[PDB]
Amino acid sequence: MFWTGWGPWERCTAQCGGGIQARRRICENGPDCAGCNVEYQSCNTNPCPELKKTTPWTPWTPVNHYEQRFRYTCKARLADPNLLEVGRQRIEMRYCSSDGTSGCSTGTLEVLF
Amino acid sequence: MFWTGWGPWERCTAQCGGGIQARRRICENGPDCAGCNVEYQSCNTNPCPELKKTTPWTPWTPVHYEQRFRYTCKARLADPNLLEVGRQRIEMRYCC
Ligand SMILES: *[C@H]1O[C@H](CO)[C@@H](O)[C@H](O)[C@@H]1O
Ligand SMILES: *[C@H]1O[C@H](CO)[C@@H](O)[C@H](O)[C@@H]1O
Ligand SMILES: *[C@H]1O[C@H](CO)[C@@H](O)[C@H](O)[C@@H]1O
Ligand SMILES: *[C@H]1O[C@H](CO)[C@@H](O)[C@H](O)[C@@H]1O
Repeated sequence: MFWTGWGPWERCTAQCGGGIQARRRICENGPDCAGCNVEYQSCNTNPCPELKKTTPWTPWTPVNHYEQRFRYTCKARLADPNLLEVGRQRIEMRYCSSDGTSGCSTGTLEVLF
Repeated sequence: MFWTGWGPWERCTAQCGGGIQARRRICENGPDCAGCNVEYQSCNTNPCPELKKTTPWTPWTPVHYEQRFRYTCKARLADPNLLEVGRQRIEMRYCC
């Protein structure tokens, strides 16, 4: 009995960050050729890339006459961009009172009599 | 020439999302035992959790009321250190 030659190296178990490959062979005319019908090796050992997605822009808002909006980037070290996602926009407001500044840009006034 | 019993499965290559582990055994009294000295199986196929980090708040801006905004960044990862929020970007133009 005798081993056949190796076939191709087949699919790596990972896209990045290290996985394994296998190749196979057949023991002809017997169940028990010396050694193993399958051989393994390392593949795609490169570290996974930093993938990025930007948030949507916030709405335009006045500066004082200029307007501005904001965004951020979300970054992750991932094999697959579908595994990275931007969540919902969250809005916080605060009441500035009828004078338009107390609790916002100004604190409570103190008057010494 | 005879194999020893299989050794225990080695540490999984991943904590989540599917990794691999190996078990081994030794052919005593010669090299040419029939069969294999290593086997692999899958391990930790539990999906990676969705890790979430909030962005900083934008500055307060007027709407009586002021408002600010944030988002969340989400990734399927084993390790929160691999998720990061980038720098705040401001776009500006004349107006309103
Ligand atoms: C197949 O495996 C090796 C050859 O690559 C030897 O142990 C022997 O030839 C066996 O049939
Ligand atoms: C398969 O492995 C190598 C070729 O890649 C050689 O030792 C031989 O061809 C074997 O069957
Ligand atoms: C070890 O592998 C198998 C038993 O697990 C047989 O091919 C033989 O006993 C060998 O020594
Ligand atoms: C390891 O594999 C199985 C048990 O897991 C048996 O064939 C034998 O115990 C071998 O050493």
